[PDB]
Amino acid sequence: ANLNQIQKEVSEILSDQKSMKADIKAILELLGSQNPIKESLETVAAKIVNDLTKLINDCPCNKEILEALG
Amino acid sequence: ANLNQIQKEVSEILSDQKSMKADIKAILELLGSQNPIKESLETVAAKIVNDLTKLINDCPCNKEILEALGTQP
Amino acid sequence: NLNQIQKEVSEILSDQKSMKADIKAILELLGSQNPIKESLETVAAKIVNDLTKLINDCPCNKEILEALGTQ
Amino acid sequence: NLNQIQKEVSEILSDQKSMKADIKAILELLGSQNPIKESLETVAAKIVNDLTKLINDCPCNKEILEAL
Ligand SMILES: [Cl-]
Repeated sequence: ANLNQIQKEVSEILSDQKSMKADIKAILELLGSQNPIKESLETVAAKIVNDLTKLINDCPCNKEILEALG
Repeated sequence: ANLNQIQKEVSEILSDQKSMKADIKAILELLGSQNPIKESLETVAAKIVNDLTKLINDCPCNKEILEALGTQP
Repeated sequence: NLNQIQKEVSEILSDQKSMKADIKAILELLGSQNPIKESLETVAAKIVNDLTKLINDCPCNKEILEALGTQ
Repeated sequence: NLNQIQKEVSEILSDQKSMKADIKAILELLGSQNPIKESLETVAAKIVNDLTKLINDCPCNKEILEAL
């Protein structure tokens, strides 16, 4: 009765992993499918500053003052 | 040395692995909950640029200058 | 034959041990940081507030008022 | 029964060695990276500093002073 209990639990351990392996794979396929943070942050920061480096050179506030200056 | 000890050992492995399976599941259900960084950035970066666009297009500094020019803003 | 089974089984255990410690480390790392949406909001707010303060503080106006004839 | 068990045990041990190495690597990866809140502070300060460069420069004064 001893050996069978060991046989049962051993079979269960070995089975148990295969769904554990499926999960570890999913975590590695998930980590290696996203972009790095520093590359992502540069690209969006560079977009914020570009969009604003343009509107500030746009000089929206020049009009009304040039209206009064004629 | 003996089958009795092996049995405790085997049971202990089994138990701990069960715990580990659940703990691994959690890691996955928590890297999975974390939604795209590349999508979260774009939405916030739009909100930053929108706000500061509203401010600039308000021309806060014209009031002082139009005052000197004798014209209402 | 129970010697070899005992040696393997101890080595399975000893490894689960180190495995355990790593999952713990992974769960601590992930579990201990602000949601991505939360951390991006405080930074964004930081930026706007840092830039509003400068803009509202009207830096370029004195050069104009000087040229206009004021001071 | 016994040789059966000795084989599943070898199989558990070997299959686990690969799991433990992948787990170590998951950790390796979440280490290679510096905290998200830590990298956002740095990229934020350059965003403001360089628009600070732009605004303090007064790109909109040239057109006003030309009328004065
Ligand atoms: Cl992450």
